[PDB]
Amino acid sequence: YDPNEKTFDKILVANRGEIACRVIRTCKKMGIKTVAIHSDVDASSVHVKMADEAVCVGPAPTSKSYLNMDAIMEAIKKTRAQAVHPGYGFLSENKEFARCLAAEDVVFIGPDTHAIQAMGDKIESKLLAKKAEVNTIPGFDGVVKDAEEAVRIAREIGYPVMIKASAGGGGKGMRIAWDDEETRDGFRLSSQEAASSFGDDRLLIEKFIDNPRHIEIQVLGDKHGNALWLNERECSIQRRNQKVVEEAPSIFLDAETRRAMGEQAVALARAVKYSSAGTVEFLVDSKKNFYFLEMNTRLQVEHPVTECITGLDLVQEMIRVAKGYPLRHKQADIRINGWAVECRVYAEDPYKSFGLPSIGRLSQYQEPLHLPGVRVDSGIQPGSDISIYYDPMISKLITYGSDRTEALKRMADALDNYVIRGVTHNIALLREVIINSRFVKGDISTKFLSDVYPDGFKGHMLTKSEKNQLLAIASSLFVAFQLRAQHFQENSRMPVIKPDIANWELSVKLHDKVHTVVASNNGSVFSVEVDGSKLNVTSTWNLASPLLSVSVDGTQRTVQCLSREAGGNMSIQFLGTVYKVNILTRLAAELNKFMLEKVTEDTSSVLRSPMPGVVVAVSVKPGDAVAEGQEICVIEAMKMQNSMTAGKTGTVKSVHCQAGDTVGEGDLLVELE
Amino acid sequence: ATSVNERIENKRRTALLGGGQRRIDAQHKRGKLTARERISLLLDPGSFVESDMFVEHRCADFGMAADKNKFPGDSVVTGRGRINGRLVYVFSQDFTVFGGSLSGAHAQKICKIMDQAITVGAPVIGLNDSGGARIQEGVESLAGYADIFLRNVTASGVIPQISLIMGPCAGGAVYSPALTDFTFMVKDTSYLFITGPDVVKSVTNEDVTQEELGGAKTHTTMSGVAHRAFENDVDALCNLRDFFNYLPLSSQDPAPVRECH
Amino acid sequence: DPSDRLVPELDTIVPLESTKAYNMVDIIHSVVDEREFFEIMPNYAKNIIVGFARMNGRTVGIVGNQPKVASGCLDINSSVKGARFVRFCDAFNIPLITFVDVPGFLPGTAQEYGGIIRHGAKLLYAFAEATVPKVTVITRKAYGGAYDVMSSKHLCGDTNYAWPTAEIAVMGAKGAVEIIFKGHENVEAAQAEYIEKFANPFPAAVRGFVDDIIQPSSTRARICCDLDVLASKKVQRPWRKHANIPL
Ligand SMILES: CCC(=O)SCCNC(=O)CCNC(=O)[C@H](O)C(C)(C)COP(=O)(O)OP(=O)(O)OC[C@H]1O[C@@H](n2cnc3c(N)ncnc32)[C@H](O)[C@@H]1OP(=O)(O)O
Ligand SMILES: Nc1ncnc2c1ncn2[C@@H]1O[C@H](COP(=O)(O)OP(=O)(O)NP(=O)(O)O)[C@@H](O)[C@H]1O
Ligand SMILES: *C(=O)CCCC[C@@H]1SC[C@@H]2NC(=O)N[C@@H]21
Ligand SMILES: [Mg+2]
Repeated sequence: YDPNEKTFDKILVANRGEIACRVIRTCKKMGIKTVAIHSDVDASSVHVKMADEAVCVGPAPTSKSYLNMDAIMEAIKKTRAQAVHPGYGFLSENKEFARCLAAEDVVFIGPDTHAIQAMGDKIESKLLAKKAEVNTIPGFDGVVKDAEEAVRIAREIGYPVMIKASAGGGGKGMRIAWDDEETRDGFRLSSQEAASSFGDDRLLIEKFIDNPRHIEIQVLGDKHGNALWLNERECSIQRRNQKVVEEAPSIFLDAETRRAMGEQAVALARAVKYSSAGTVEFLVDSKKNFYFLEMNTRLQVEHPVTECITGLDLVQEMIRVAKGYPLRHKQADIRINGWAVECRVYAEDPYKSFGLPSIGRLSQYQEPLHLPGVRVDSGIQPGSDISIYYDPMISKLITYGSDRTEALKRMADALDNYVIRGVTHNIALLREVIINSRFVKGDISTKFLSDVYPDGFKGHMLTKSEKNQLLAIASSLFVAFQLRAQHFQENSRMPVIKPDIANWELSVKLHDKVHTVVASNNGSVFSVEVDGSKLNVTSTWNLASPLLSVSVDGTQRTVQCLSREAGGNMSIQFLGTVYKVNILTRLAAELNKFMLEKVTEDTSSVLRSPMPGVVVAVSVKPGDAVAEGQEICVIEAMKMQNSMTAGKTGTVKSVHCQAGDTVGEGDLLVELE
Repeated sequence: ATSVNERIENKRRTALLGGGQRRIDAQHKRGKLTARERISLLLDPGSFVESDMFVEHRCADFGMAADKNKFPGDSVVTGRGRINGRLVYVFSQDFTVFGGSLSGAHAQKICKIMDQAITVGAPVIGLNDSGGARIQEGVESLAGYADIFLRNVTASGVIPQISLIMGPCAGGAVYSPALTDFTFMVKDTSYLFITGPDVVKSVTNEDVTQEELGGAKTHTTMSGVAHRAFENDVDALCNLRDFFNYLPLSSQDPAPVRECH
Repeated sequence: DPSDRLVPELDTIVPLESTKAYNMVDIIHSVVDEREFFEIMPNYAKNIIVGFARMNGRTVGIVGNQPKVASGCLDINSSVKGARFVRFCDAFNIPLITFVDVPGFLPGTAQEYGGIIRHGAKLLYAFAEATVPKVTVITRKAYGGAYDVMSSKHLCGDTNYAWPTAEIAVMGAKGAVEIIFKGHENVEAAQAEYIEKFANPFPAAVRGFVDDIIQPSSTRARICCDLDVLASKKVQRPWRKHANIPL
């Protein structure tokens, strides 16, 4: 961070959220004035108040605010900015924006137009890579135009077939059909899908690699003909073709394979004349054979995890290269230093399709910055909002250590000590994945989430000892609240006569089971008997702090109390998962068997929306009869479209959703018998 | 030679004439009197003592600094007098001076009258006909209403309070009569409502005019705000005199006793 | 639970544009101890919220407006709902905390025929009569006599604060322009200048009607200290058997 070297003086960040804050911090440390754009709903964002100056660019929708080239150009002209950093997403891989910026005067921090155009389509990329002597996926060049040609290709390429929609993509437009009938029907429906999405309708045929691993080599280049590969990354934990958990070094690769992959990536970068930061992605089979697949011509979302093991600052290198200075490192000087793990914290419900977007306003937000070896990249502060127009990503959590086990343990602790109140997040999934036996062993692949949970994510299955620990902690907390309720000030007119209860007998209801608990208090230590088992719980018993650290049988545990009500219901976050428990006194439990159950008039037959957003397409009309397994309507929200499934047979009495309507979460849509 | 004596006569003749002869003629054409003769008919002859007749407002916004917006007394006449030999304090608003809209000096005069009454222990009678709070003051009118409400609440249960609505009372001025013991109406000329019919047009979009919106019939038949209604002003004031002849001066005194047959 | 805990969640809860509504219950939960609140009549007259909470361990009563329902306008039901609670709290030496966001009273013919004046008088008297310590915070709006009804400085109030987003006037700008600048028949510049000069909490501050203009994040720490100072407040009133409720 030497400020003696001259660099730009005013940089405009044409993005929002975490990457905007990260770039602003990097420029602020390096001594460059900043400019931040925003929308009407982003007027109170973290990055807006973190940077000097601000320029509103339009309304809420992304089509008019962050994809509006004209507004960005007007803002750049007005603010007299000298350089622009697009970040990732939006106008970061759009060649028109780069062309316009290069045309007027402005320096665009990133690759030139030629590289973006070359690495833009899935056809020219493969030919260029093959010309660059880089291993590629077996297949047939040239867009398929008829089903007969597709199946003709299919015989020679092998029965497993991957048919892919050229251009667009970004996590959509892929299908794996192998049968000839499947081939033709997939061809037709993928053609119409491409027409609906982007309309080019060009399709390619290639061999489908089975049981793959996704390995990303980070490359860095300059304008003087130098290139470096900054080790590798292993990103195999995905749902909806998007990564959640990333690991800095690859436990599956040795030195020779790593060097081979790095040299091939550098050769490809030299072939395309790359002059910025980028990544090259490979698919690796079980036999340690790697095939080239895509090259991102921009900064990567999971970049910081490769900075921990290398010690470089990528955003600074990009800026220095954009100015024109050559690289100040050599390939021999890049080394692996420790181990690192990165997790992405989203605003989504992990119990529905491994994540379903949700909205809200944050009431409490605290990060575990005091824990050792923990780094947080967040664009969120208390009081922030989550809109239906942008990616629901909340934070990125990075941990580093001297080896895999230390990093994983620190990551688990940091996930335990992370406070979000106001929305629904996927911390339970992130914490339960990093303790899975297969993940710790190192045997993972792209479909890791699709076979560990065949029926879907249900939560953390707790064993007998952990169940006893949870019951003891809940009973101790309940008794602590009861004890705290009895402390009044002196009255001097009617003295308070404290009861002298020695043992508290409680009935604890969890899931569909009832346990008997006996609790005794001896100061700051609770002795708990759960069905014969004996445990001791000690803590400072601070009932106001969001985080509660206790010690059960010497083991240190961290729990959170999400909610509490006088009837006895409690919500406790424990080892990442939220458990709902009902605690009653034994006498009250005896008298609760005389209470009539409140009839609930909800047994299927309701198709209420599981997510908020805007419904655009409805496939049924009132008065029709539906069957099992077909979608009813599609709702688009937060860069995502979702269609609810079926499974019961009935007649649709009425439909409460039409095209273009706005629907909140849990609102009824389709009523049927 | 000093003109400090002709100034007194000019100020007095301006105060006795309100805001001009045209406004007095307009008031008479509507069937309404002015404040001073209501005071004269209400009290015993030769017993009225006026106070604070030389008090002026202090606004310096929207052009009131000119003399054309300069009126002595500030649309209120306050004093003390005797009814059948018993003491009482009286205040009335003048509709000729900015439509009786209350300002700092108006509220100050009412507050001084109420403070004297609560200090000595005499009832309070108010003759209300005002258009509400004058806008161009700003928050001082709100402060004046709040002070009047506070003194009304403080004196409740100590000395009796009576009110006659003799004209259109709208806005926040309708709450002082609601905080007193008794409320009376004059038919065909008195109104009481929170907002005018135009706001009803704007928000509810339903057909209604002022008479059934806030007339004496509405408040004496289906609203329960007013207590009685009177045919005209002279009969209303005579009935108020007769009614005041019934009740004591303070809660520390026993119920009045008269000669019987 | 420390009494000086900061609440940065409230720094942007109030939207800039006046047409949108927010939830006062969020502010109440953010301010009170342990975010615990016992609400009275939660499903009746939902345009006003009253309840019991604890501040630094001492029981307090909370009254506030709900801009989510009917834009915070007062009516017949909410007046009685607030008045009864305020009278009870005053009777048993329980301090009061008020959050003010009110545009005025609900207009219409049903409200007028129902006797809105009597119930407005109920609420006004209930606030004026109280002798317990009372603290008021103005969030967005305070228009007309309703601002007088909501325990202003002038009803023997103890401490009054206003957030930087607050604004106090007799009514909205359009009404003032149409009632003052009638002859000029040009409301283009008049409305702009009026909203620039008076649509802000400074006219009340310069006359001393509000004690301070405070940042929302320090609201709670401001209230607690006040409750430490006003706990020994005593006032004397003229003797009477009882007063005359507008019942
Ligand atoms: C805090 C509580 C509030 O917000 S009160 C806001 C004021 N609300 C209103 O509806 C306006 C008040 N005026 C009225 O309602 C009507 O004029 C009432 C009282 C019904 C009288 O009926 P009408 O015969 O048509 O009026 P008018 O033509 O005789 O007007 C005579 C002069 O009186 C004036 N006046 C009246 N009220 C106010 C007021 N609150 N502030 C300042 N001035 C007021 C009018 O400006 C009018 O002026 P001018 O002498 O004709 O030039
Ligand atoms: N021959 C193949 N065999 C198996 N999986 C494949 C194959 N080709 C692509 N994939 C899958 O493609 C997924 C990654 O998406 P990718 O094709 O690289 O670009 P994208 O989905 O459009 N989004 P992005 O890479 O972020 O720009 C991997 O998880 C693979 O499972
Ligand atoms: C739109 O408003 C969301 C910002 C764009 C997100 C981009 S897209 C590709 C990268 N993958 C990911 O999850 N975020 C990045
Ligand atoms: Mg990819």
